Amino acid sequence: LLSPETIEALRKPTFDVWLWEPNEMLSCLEHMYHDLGLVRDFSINPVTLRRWLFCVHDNYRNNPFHNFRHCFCVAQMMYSMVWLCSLQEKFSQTDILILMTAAICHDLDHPGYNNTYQINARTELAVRYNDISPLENHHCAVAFQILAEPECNIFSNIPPDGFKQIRQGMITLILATDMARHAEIMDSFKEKMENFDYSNEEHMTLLKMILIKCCDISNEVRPMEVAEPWVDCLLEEYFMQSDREKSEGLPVAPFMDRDKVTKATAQIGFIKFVLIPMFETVTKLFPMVEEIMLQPLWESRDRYEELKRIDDAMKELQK
Amino acid sequence: LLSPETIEALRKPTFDVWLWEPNEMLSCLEHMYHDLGLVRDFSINPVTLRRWLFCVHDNYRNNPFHNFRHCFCVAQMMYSMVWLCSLQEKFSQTDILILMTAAICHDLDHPGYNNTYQINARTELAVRYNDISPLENHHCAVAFQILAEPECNIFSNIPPDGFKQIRQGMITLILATDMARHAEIMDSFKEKMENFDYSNEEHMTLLKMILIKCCDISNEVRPMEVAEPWVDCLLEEYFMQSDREKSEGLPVAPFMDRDKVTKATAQIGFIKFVLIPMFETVTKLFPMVEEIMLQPLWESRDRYEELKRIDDAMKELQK
Ligand SMILES: C[C@H](Cc1nc(=O)c2cnn(-c3ccccc3Cl)c2[nH]1)C(F)(F)F
Ligand SMILES: C[C@H](Cc1nc(=O)c2cnn(-c3ccccc3Cl)c2[nH]1)C(F)(F)F
Ligand SMILES: [Mg+2]
Ligand SMILES: [Mg+2]
Ligand SMILES: [Zn+2]
Ligand SMILES: [Zn+2]
Repeated sequence: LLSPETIEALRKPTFDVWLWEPNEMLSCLEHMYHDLGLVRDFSINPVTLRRWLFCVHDNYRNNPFHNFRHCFCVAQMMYSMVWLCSLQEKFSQTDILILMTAAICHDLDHPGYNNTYQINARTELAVRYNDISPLENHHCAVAFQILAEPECNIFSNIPPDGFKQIRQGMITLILATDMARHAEIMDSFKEKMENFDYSNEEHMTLLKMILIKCCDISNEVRPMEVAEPWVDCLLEEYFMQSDREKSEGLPVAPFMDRDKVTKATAQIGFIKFVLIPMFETVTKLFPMVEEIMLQPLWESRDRYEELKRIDDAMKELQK
Repeated sequence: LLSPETIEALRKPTFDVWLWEPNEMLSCLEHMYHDLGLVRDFSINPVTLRRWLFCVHDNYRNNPFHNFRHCFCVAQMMYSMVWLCSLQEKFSQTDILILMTAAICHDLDHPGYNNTYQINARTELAVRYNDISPLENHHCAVAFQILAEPECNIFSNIPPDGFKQIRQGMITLILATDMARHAEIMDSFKEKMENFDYSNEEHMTLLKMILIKCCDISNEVRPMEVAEPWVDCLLEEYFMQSDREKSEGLPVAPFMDRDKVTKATAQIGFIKFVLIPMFETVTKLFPMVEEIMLQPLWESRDRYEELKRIDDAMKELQK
């Protein structure tokens, strides 16, 4: 069960995603669907809802970073944004359903090695998706194979036309998570910002791509205590890759290279050239987002810069 | 064993594809690869190249239209164009290898039901490819599945950098055969066309995309009875899809409805609004195309228009 305290904190981006076990996370995800009025407006069989969440969980891999806790993390942040930015006043329920469901399924069956590995290693994935966002494509397919089994199909009671609309929206959002397209997408969105139109369908599609992108890389928005472990879990996975990459001939990226990257320098670059700019333009649309999320981001940047001095200082010694 | 008479008619769009058998065509294909000096300039092992073309032939299905012969026509037409338009003076042997390989592989393992059926019926392909060019994506995938085996890999003797550029090219061409992108591709082309530039890598990519598109739907460019049978084979496959759709209760395209489609009306629109316009544009770059390909297309159009009059009169005589 969840205490009214937990259920209360579940709305803030300060929620401690580490305090829980799969079962307790499944319950929170479940709470979110009810509380958002999704179970209600889509006639989601409450039993199916919980069975779906179990099948989703079952399909996430036990990786150091790209795992079910990450999934929950992204979904929970998305949930926070819905209340923080009062999204239910700008988005239809079908839009919210898409944001939430896409967030929960965006990394289904992730293997721990990104697209670059897949393509360079000429993997069965990279071959099947002709080197086009192979991971993202795969997550999305698994997401719909799951929804294909009537028992997990939380969309049973939605008419075919509504299903089509929801499916197309989820695919757009999940593929939009591939960071390779980060600049392209930010340009498109900033271009629409010059005069945003909440009634312009294309304007909203980009805003939704931006929102799920925000949640998927929002770790640094959370409290320093909650955020740090994630950076280490990602680098574990990244090293796991660059290890296998160098011992296979396949090239390696600087940010995944032991001899080149450091938690601090990395996060200073990520926070300044990715996270703060992105959340900056989003603030022009949502002012409350500046205090609640752009603040910890600045703080986080500042802190990793102070940690950079000490890191460099220790480096001098081991030389 | 091709005679010298054959090796000569094989460079023209008047070649009768309906004569030869799988065995013989496989020879013509093999010939084309040597004749174009792809073996030479790339170091293709003449034995591997012969196995590969067999690996390929096996992977095509026994469909009335989308079968190994269609494959043959597309590559044979592509071959005719390399000679007619002297493409070896404009394109590198790399691009020529891409164009020919792409043409041969473009419909690998086609099931006989188009993307609309896949999408509407929510097939594995549709689910797997997220409704995005599911058939074409699958073809290009089965293509590289074959080049994956060490025994069919006709690219084995190519540096890493080389294989990359080839693969990307092939993915681009095969994915460009999806008619759903016709208007989009024709536009990008007609644009670059306002000031073509055989130097501009993007100008050339669009030309290669337009070249394979021409070859994929170029049946009407051939002689009246080499062409006519093809229209029949396509409808046999189409009616095969609509019968199954009606049965399964899925929507039916008009041009696949026995009570609506007539060869006459069909080929009139297709020739006037799809074929002729595309070749006219290509003729701006290669004037010699007008006499060898536009000519038969204009005759095809007129013939079909005359054929529709007959059909109107004939039917009026019955009501
Ligand atoms: C090199 C990474 C930088 C980085 N910082 C994050 O906070 C963060 C959040 N998500 N991702 C991420 C994860 C997977 C793929 C792409 C990204 Cl972007 C991140 N990557 C790190 F130093 F290890 F942190
Ligand atoms: C309804 C079709 C129209 C048509 N005419 C062709 O000559 C032609 C050549 N290729 N394709 C074709 C085949 C498969 C998919 C798309 C196209 Cl475009 C054709 N489609 C037919 F009148 F029945 F023929
Ligand atoms: Mg991902
Ligand atoms: Mg095709
Ligand atoms: Zn993710
Ligand atoms: Zn074809």
